Amino acid sequence: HQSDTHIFIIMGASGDLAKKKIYPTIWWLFRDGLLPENTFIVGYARSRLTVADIRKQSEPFFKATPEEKLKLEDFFARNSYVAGQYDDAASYQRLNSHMNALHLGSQANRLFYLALPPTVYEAVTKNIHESCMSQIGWNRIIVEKPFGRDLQSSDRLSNHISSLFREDQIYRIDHYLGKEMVQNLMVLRFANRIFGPIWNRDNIACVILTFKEPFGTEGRGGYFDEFGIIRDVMQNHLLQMLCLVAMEKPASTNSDDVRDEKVKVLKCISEVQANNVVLGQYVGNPDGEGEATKGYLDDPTVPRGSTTATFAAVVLYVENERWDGVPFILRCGKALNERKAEVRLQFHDVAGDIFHQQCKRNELVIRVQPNEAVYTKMMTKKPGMFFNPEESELDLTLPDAYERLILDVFCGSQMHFVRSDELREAWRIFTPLLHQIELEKPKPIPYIYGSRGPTEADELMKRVGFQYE
Amino acid sequence: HQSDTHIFIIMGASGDLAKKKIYPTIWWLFRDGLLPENTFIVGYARSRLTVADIRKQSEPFFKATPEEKLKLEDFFARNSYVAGQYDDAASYQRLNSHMNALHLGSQANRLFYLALPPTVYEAVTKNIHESCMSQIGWNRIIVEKPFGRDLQSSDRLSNHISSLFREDQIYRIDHYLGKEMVQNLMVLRFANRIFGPIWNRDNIACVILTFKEPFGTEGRGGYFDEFGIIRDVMQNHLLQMLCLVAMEKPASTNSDDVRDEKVKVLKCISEVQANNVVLGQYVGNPDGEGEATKGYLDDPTVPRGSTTATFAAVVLYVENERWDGVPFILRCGKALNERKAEVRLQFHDVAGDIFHQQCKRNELVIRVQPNEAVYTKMMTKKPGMFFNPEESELDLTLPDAYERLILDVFCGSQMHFVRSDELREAWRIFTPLLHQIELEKPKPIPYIYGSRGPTEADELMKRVGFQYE
Repeated sequence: HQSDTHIFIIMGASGDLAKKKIYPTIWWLFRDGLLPENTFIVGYARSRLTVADIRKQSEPFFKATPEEKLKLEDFFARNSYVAGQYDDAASYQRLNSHMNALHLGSQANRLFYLALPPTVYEAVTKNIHESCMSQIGWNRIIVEKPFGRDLQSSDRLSNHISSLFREDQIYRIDHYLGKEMVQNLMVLRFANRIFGPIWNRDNIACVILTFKEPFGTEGRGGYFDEFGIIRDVMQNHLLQMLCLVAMEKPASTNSDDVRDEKVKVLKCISEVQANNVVLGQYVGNPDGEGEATKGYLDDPTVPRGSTTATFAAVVLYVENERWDGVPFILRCGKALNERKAEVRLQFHDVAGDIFHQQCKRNELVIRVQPNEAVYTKMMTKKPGMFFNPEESELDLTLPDAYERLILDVFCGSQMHFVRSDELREAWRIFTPLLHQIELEKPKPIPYIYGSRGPTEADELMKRVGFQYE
Repeated sequence: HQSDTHIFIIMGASGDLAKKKIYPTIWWLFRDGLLPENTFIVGYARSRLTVADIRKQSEPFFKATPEEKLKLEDFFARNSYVAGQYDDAASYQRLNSHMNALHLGSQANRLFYLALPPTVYEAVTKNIHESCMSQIGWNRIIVEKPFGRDLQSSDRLSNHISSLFREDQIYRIDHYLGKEMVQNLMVLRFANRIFGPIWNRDNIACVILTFKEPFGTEGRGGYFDEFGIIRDVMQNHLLQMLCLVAMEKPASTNSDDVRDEKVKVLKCISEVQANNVVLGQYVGNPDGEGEATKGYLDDPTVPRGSTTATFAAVVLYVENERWDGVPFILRCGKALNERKAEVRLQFHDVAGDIFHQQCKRNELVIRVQPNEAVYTKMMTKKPGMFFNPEESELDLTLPDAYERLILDVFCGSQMHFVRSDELREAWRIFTPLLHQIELEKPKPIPYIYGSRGPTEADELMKRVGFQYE
């Protein structure tokens, strides 16, 4: 994918999401030439702007340097902007004409990016499929989360998008996915007989899937209330972790095979009520800071009396022979004590204790971020004149995660993007939970800003059987 | 064992073995005070000497400094010497009287050290049992290798020693044993479900037990001939490695249980034929600088036309449910390429190769010496944009081995010393082969001083199933 021209159409160029994360990401990719050499960027938005205005409002987040001002002005040499509405065939045809009025725009692999408001996904995708299809190269679409709110809405959206594009063209992206050691966990799991056969019900006691954040929801508090942590990260990213941990032997490790194993695991998950769900929400930190002094409900853009949770702890199980009866854990949140993303595989104790109850349950952490590291906290003898062992952390282990994911979109690798049927089954899993949520509006348990999360989650892992040192 | 007085009776104080290795070892242990505070040394030999003569003849090897000259003279302040023959009750009673004429010599735990020549073991042990027994404290002895030559001689000698002392008062020592990395193998085997359940026939492909020595037998070539590498290191040290690796369901880590499981494993191995044997012997190096210019047969003290081997590779296959049908490899020798003592636990390949045959058989090396270190050469993905793994050496990891074994003899820990019945069964499984050896005088295959050993050993590893990459 380094020869044929590509177009990275950023719908919503004036959008805050674009200007804050997408344009700086493609700048990072373009200063180092990770995108293909003949890469075009064609923004699009309602507001009538220009390339100079884009420069003026986006340079500070690009944070370029006088050393590579030349590379910067080459980066804007590939840029362009188109003005139009989101539901009008006239402006859509104008966008198509502008795209075709480039270096083989029709031949260019139009890699659409939907950074536009969530309320229009249906209409924008319908217009894109009707008018903005190039019949030469692949036309992938990047749909940003979330993909509906409950089972019925998600099914309708998925069926519409399936009737428009095929799954080879739909790319459901997840920003938080590391893709660096979510990829290394696969190698560790498959290329070992040390971890291979003990990847079953008898040996691995449980799996803890954690994704914490150090910052709250300052400013953009009006986007999280309608959605909730479950639909934001818990149902997409934590299920991605759970599926890539619980998947059976793919036997060909391709994207389709791994997603099919994900579908098999998910189809092997029974219904989940509130009995395996815990919710939590944060409030003002008494030891305040520049942004910690105000809680979630202190954000003026958040509607008063909103029961949207920012912490979700759920336990899943897989009803197949390899994973029969063995538990899995999902934990996440925002504004927690410290940024982290780990997958702790706690193994069973060896049947028959001989070190006088000193045997600690062997672990295997995959700390996706920050300071990426994989380590097995196995236990070995301490040097000296003794015999007793000590639990020791044994380390076993570069574009950023988001630009790596965009590069994977360019390459065509759909390993880490949820499938239509995978999403359908995933929503089927939590349909009772989501219906209860939208019916009764459950009240999450308050927790302190920058804490470790509600104690009910740790109690949930304890009920599962997870052992905390 | 820091209050009651101890005596380290070095029979053969004028002996070369004593003056070269035992007295410097107890000096190393005494400058740091690892012997009990009220420890005594009472040598003994045919030739008449004195403490000053011992000082003059043994000072240079202590490699001490004038700063610790005070500690050295304190170390010789507790030394002693008794003159007498090895087979005379009169001199034995003189020795006993000298012992009783000390600071509670009768109460002292006489820790005898049979460093005296092998040809007299029967008579010396009989006299020691008859006369030199203190009836107050424990009276252990350290019996040095080899423990007989064939099945019948070994059985007679072991039965006599059993009739004299119980198995609590016998220590079949093995200098080469590390006592540290062997000690960590036990922990790595027991305190993990990472290695525990896969410690069976289906997962561990084979085990390689290796022990090499860069220096030959210059000068002392008249000692190795009558014994052979099998009876020197293979049948003691390499079988100790095999028992520690293979023993089933050890139970309490105590000496009794570990040695019982050693007995069970050795009862679960059948007779060794000539078909599982490789022998080798070394010759001089044209390119060598020091001793390498002369080979084993170049030693004037070696009888001409001697077929004693210095390299022996024999594989065992323990026949019980946990280890049914597995290869266990023994490799050893002298004058090899470089010092080493490793246990390479090569596991099976995962059934179903999905990384396009990039999967290398997972290993686990336990380097006993030099530079003790455990590293699992497991395979993980190297950082990059490709979904490919790399075989990476992942490290897992203080007197020396002889000091720690002497301390073990002082403490009473008999986990590292071969048992009477264990020795009987090892000689029973080597009986047909050893009788054929003594009958036909097999000719070992020549190999180069300082090489890696005869190629037939690697052929043996390949035949049993060991994979070399």
